[PDB]
Amino acid sequence: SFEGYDNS
Amino acid sequence: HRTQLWFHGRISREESQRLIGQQGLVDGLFLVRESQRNPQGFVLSLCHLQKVKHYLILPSEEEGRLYFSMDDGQTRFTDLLQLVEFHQLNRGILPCLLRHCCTR
Ligand code: NA
Repeated sequence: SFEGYDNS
Repeated sequence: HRTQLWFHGRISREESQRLIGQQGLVDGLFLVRESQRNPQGFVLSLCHLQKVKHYLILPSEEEGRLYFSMDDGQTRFTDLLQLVEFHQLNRGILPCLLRHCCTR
């Protein structure tokens, strides 16, 4: 969902 | 949240991964830290299936009032503590619960 993170 | 044991302040992604690895890569091990890339936000680092997942925590405003969220406003928290406490019992978008505090 957000570039470079694992959210969803 | 300065007085919380799971809050590690301004440390890097590499360093949080190292600490978690050093602590056995145990499932449910977690920490929160400041985000450099998103200045007044945070990152929750969570260990699951021997990987380290990183979740962005963004500040936002409703009617002027400040809340935090990891899912673009779907689930809203007053502060980091409430976010962490909620996720010790409820997965929400996480693949598992926050089960063990990574030592700071
Ligand atoms: Na959330």
